[PDB]
Amino acid sequence: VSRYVPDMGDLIWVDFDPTKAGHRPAVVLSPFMYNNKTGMCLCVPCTTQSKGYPFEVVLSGQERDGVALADQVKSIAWRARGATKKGTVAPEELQLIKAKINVLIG
Amino acid sequence: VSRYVPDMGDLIWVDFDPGHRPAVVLSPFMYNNKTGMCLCVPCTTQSKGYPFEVVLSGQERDGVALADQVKSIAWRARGATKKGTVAPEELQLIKAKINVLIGH
Repeated sequence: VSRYVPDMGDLIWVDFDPTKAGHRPAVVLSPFMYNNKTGMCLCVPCTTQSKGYPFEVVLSGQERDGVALADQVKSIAWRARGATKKGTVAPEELQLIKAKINVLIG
Repeated sequence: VSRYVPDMGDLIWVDFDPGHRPAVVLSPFMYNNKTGMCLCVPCTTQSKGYPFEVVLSGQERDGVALADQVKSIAWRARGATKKGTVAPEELQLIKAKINVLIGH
């Protein structure tokens, strides 16, 4: 058996805290090579409701949407937090998340 | 009295749980001020040769920023204080290494 290792663009389900909620969707930004070597990935958390916040990026589903919070970049231990794969975002969704991060940090 | 609010390039001392550590601020004052959050990368005193290290050179002591370990933190809630400021070239190298990881 080989462990699922997140690649860039994956939408994962990952525990964001042992003390409660114990999971949330996140969009992985870093590439497989890095994620596999380090056991870490850069990702942004997702929520279900959009508030019109400027750094929101809509994750568009067949019947229902989600929202990635592009300013809330997190470096996390995806292996230690039991990341599993929920799906994959569109190329343009990943691109927009990165473009918004770029607006914020030099 | 008014609170210190981090600007881009600031080296801050901030509680990292569960506690305090230095971090380099990457996001602009306006964002940090409006949100109470900032994007930063943690620092350590000892370089280990990790590929995403960026050496920070100071008057007395040195250390490294871990450029891959970008994180969004509640700086105001974690009691951030100012330790100093990184050189433009140091900030640029940190951003360059992030872009290698998370660039288009």
